[PDB]
Amino acid sequence: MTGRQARAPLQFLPDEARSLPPPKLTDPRLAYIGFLGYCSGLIDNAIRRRPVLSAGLHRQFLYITSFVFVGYYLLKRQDYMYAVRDHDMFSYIKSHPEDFPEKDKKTYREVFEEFHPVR
Amino acid sequence: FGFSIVLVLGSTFVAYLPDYRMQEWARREAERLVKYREAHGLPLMESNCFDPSKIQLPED
Amino acid sequence: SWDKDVYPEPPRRTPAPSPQTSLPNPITYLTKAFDLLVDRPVTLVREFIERQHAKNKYYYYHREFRRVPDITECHEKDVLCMFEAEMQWKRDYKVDQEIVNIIQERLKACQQREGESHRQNCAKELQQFTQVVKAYQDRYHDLGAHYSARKCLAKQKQRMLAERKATKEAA
Amino acid sequence: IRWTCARSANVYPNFRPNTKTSLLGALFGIGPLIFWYYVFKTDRDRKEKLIQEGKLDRTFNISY
Amino acid sequence: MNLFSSLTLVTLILLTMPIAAINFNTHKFTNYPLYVKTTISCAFITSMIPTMMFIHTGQEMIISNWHWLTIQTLKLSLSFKMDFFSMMFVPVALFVTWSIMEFSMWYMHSDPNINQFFKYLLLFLITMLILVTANNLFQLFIGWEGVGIMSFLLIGWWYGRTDANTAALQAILYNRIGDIGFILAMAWFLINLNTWDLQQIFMLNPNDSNLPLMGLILAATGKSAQFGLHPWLPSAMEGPTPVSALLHSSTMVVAGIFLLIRFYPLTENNKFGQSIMLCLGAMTTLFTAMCALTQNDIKKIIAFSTSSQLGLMMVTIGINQPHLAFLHICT
Amino acid sequence: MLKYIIPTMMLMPLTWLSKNSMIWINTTLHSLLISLTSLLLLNQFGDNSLNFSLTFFSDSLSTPLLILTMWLLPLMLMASQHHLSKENLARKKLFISMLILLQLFLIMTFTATELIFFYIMFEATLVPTLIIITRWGNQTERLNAGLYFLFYTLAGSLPLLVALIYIQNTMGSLNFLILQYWVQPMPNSWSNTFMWLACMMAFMVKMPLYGLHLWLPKAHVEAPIAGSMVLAAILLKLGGYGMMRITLLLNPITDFMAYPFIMLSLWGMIMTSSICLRQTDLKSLIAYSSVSHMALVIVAILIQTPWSYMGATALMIAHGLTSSMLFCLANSNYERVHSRTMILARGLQTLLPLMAAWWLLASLTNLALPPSINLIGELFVVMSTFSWSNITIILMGLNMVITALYSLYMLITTQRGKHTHHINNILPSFTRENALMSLHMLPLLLLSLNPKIILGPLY
Amino acid sequence: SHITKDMLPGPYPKTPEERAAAAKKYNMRVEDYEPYPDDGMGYGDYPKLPDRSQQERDPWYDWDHPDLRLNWGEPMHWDLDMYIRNRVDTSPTPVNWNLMCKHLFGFVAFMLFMFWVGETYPTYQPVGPKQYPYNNLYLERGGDPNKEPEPVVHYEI
Amino acid sequence: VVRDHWIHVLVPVGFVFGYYLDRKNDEKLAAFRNKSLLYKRELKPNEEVTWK
Repeated sequence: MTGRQARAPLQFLPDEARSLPPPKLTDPRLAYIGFLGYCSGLIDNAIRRRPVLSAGLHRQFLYITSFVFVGYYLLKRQDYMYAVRDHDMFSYIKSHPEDFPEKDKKTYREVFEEFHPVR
Repeated sequence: FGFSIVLVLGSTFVAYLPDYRMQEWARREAERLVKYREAHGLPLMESNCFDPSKIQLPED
Repeated sequence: SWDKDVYPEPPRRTPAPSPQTSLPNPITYLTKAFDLLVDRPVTLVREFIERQHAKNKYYYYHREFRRVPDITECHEKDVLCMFEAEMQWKRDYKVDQEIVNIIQERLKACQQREGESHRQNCAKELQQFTQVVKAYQDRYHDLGAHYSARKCLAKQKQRMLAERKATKEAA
Repeated sequence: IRWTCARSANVYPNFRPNTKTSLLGALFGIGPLIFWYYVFKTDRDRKEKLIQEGKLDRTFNISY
Repeated sequence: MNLFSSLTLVTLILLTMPIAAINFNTHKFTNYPLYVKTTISCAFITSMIPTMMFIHTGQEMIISNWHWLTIQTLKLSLSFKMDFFSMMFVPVALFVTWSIMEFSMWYMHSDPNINQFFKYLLLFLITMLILVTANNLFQLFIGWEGVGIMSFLLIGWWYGRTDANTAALQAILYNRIGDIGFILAMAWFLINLNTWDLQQIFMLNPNDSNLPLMGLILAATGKSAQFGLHPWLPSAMEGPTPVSALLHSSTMVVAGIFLLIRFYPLTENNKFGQSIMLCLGAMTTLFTAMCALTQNDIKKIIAFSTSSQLGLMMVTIGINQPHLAFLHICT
Repeated sequence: MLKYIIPTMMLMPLTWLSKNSMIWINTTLHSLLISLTSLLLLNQFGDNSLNFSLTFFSDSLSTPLLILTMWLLPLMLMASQHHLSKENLARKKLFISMLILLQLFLIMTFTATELIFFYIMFEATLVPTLIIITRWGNQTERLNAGLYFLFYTLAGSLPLLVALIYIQNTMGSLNFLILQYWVQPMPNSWSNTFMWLACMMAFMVKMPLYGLHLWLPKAHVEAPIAGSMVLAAILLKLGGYGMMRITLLLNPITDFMAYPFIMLSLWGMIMTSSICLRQTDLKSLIAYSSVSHMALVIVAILIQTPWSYMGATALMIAHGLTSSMLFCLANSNYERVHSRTMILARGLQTLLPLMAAWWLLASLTNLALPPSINLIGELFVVMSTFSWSNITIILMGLNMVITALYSLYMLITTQRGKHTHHINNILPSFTRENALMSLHMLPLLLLSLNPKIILGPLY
Repeated sequence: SHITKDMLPGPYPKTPEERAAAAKKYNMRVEDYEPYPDDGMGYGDYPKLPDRSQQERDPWYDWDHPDLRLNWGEPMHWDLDMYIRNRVDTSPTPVNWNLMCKHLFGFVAFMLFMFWVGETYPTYQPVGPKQYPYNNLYLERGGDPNKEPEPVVHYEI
Repeated sequence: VVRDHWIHVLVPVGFVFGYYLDRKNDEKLAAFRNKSLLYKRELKPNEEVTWK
């Protein structure tokens, strides 16, 4: 997609984003990001030859805080982008009627099918 | 945990569980339906499971 | 027991033997010894179990259904109409297999009862058996393994179309 | 151990494509396959055209 | 009467308790031959009773129970019958095998592995009984390959002596040629008669029956040690002696023509079938008759003798005469 | 089935923070708990599947295979000590957690709605087995074995993805139910043949078909025992599972372009059953045995009969059990004699008087002794193929004869008759090995009593 | 630990040092080692042997392996998977080979020729057909119990 | 004893949590509660439910 809010160039979220709900508490994707943050802390304890799962707990909580925060803002922008994609799609649906005809859904009483019986 | 609590418990679980793939239900329903189609004199298991009137052949 | 309309038999017949010997009849001695040694303790066991379950009961009910209309009255796509239609058709396929099982049970019963007197008093069952299995061969046979319901409708249209065209151009 | 290693993975070297090796491999690899494939062409043509006509023993032929 | 069925079922069910007994024993038995002796003795005295009722009345019956895989238009329970052949064959095999138990008590007195020998021999007895009672053809196939496997183990008892396990390998190879013939018969029975059950196959007369009869003759010349597939019989004589007696006198070699005796309504027609029957039987009979000169082993003489006897029974089925062949099995 | 997924994620870090001499009991006990938990699922009733929000459902195409995998995991695990016992505790934890991850992606693979997710979990099945067999393969060409494994499975499985994206953007989403309900036949054009050839060819390579089965035997002779059993049973039966899933679409052209594949699999079945008669290297006999049985499976899948599909899933489950067992006995023999060669290890009738009974019982299940479920599978496939062409039963029975011949030859060659009187280091067989024997075969016989479960969705 | 050179790639050229190294590595007679030759069928530089090896070598020599008929140092013939006792027993036949096969095929073809001579000339006692009661025994053949009888009653003799 | 060894209790808690998320999924996908054509009785008699 090309903007379609190619007016404000790096408006990270307009007031258009303040009408859809934000990502809620204990959504599974932010919990996945938090587990990835704990894994980042585990491997940061692993590389520096300090004991893994020990003596770096402030760094553990730092990494978890940072990744949960960044993933929260990414989820917000993500949901705004899919919402504006959906709304522009439906605006183009409602705009032009005649290019999108209602296909006359014939029931199976008259819809013929080639069969080719398999043995 | 391989022989005492799993093996014979699984053997008694598969010895009887509910009617897997609706089997005894199918037995008793077929018994009652064949009793029906004996009682009304019509031939049991008429062909054309779909309605022969409710059809539209593509004609020449 | 069961319904003797749907699982019928011929009437029972027993002839009376008549010795003509004075041994007398060791198998009668042995069947009386069997009756007094076996038939009474078995009867007491089943009678005790009869009373022990005649205290209190359970029940179960044979499951019945409504009727969804047909596959032919669903549209081109209809993901939720065809679901009901095709699962109803598949349950009909299950009960129809069990109908053929019951008729083959009847045919085996007439074979084993009549001994070598086959072609007297078993031709009714072979006639109705070839009837019902000609119906099954015509309807459910050449539809492959990935049957859902739709290939049955296509085979139905194909069969009545071929028969209509044949009787028209030979009429 | 000598015989096993000489029979298992010291066969692929040495090897060279001769007329003998190539012809014998092409005669033992695809020959019998194309042979039984021709006979299944023949038997499937017979079965298709036969029950296309209707002169088979399928008064009852249930277990498809 | 349910008495008849009940006593036939207890003559089947008595042949289980020694096997599960030694498998659940943990306290060593030494009178295990005495135990097998008394259980086979009472099995014989309870199997003489229903045949007495049989000739007293007639009264033929089939039993069936506990169905499984009722998948398509067919089904199969553990189902076995008692008509004339399965009446007046079973006490013969039991009487023969009880005497073979006695002779194996004395002959195998020295080997301290007598318990596993009796386990193999009694399990072989069970499987041959399951063959000679069944009407569901899948259970006949079960008895077929089970007595093949028991013949394999019971020839290859003496480990070492590579001639003997080579003999056992030949025996199982000719049993698999019997298997390919028999599964061709089962395939044609399914696809043109909806099932593999003797009652319905008797109930119809499918007159075009050249393919299944050729398969049955292949299975019978595989099992019955006949022309082309005879040489496993003296090689099979090179096992031990009660091994040879049970495996080739009353069981496991007479089962090959037993099936052709079982399919007598199907072979009431098809004179081409009886021509193939008697020609092959005559070939075996003359071949082993010429072959049994200057054979200085005793057991190989008796092998060629019993192959000639099975040639006589194949000629006996070459005439439409099953019951004389059954009487000859007994004698 | 997320109640099966999340205990597997809650089983893995426990092994990480398990102390010394306590990894084993924890992993074994909790995998057996997972086995009872797996046994709870078996509920599939009648007309439909049993669905669960979008990702999950269960059929009898998937339920006995899933139960097979989760039953196989403790058996896998308890085969996998005493040949890495002197290695590090950290490397031992790494190996066990790798197997747990492989089980997790296998459950993901069998409980899949979309074929896209099936492709992701297909090569997720691919990746850990590489590292396992190449690291611990214990011979000089475990390198070559892992490399052939990865390149054949990728290079076959890859255009399947493009065909699946094409089916995605020509028919909407890719639920198995929508593809039951929105499918329509695609006639004999050329691009239909290419799309069918890509999908079926990816799965052919996974089977393996006879044209590309050099994939297998190096990866079986050059693997540890856990990866051996996983590779053989779960990967080949996973390939057949995936073919059974995809073949519901594209019916009308398989009659036109299935004739080379059926022919190739039949003649390759005969040639493979002949080649596993006369080789050395005792391990590899069961490898080409598995090749022969999966060729029979392929013929059964593509001739498209309900009898054929019931026999196909029966043959899959029976051969998975038998081949996993017989691999474990081969590992026991290699623990004994340190050889892998066939003619060296001999005797084992005087010595080891009941290990021989498990060899015998395994070879009789392989032989298709008639209560073995191998025979139920082979019998239904024979019935269907004689309905298919009425003359190809000769190849079937010749396969039958040769199959019994090589299996019983593998029995009596090494394990009937005479010790070489220079081996003199075998101990009597451990209770662990016999425990793996009675964990293999007791469910086989107790499934052989009432086998109405394991037959397919066309029950 | 084992030397990688103690396996065997590459054939017999060139003739001094290949044959020297082959007779060293194989523990054989030097000039009686003969390669296959380099036929391109694999086969390496593995020795040729007199092909029978098992029903010969009578077991009273008392070598090491009691059943393999091998004494632990030999070239270990390329068909050791198949030429063993219990698989293929190549004892010397008491008579010939061509005489055996020609007599066997002659006897079997003679029996089939006389089977055909018997099939073209049947035998039978002087016996007519049976005299079934209900017109060659209707009602217990194929059926039609009240529809189509063919009336042919027997007339006495 | 539970604080001493908690090792053998973790995956039952995992299975209980998975089952609880299954029941939460059940009450999330609770559409067509009485709107099917083949499973449609009156809501009777207890309290406003037919499955959970």
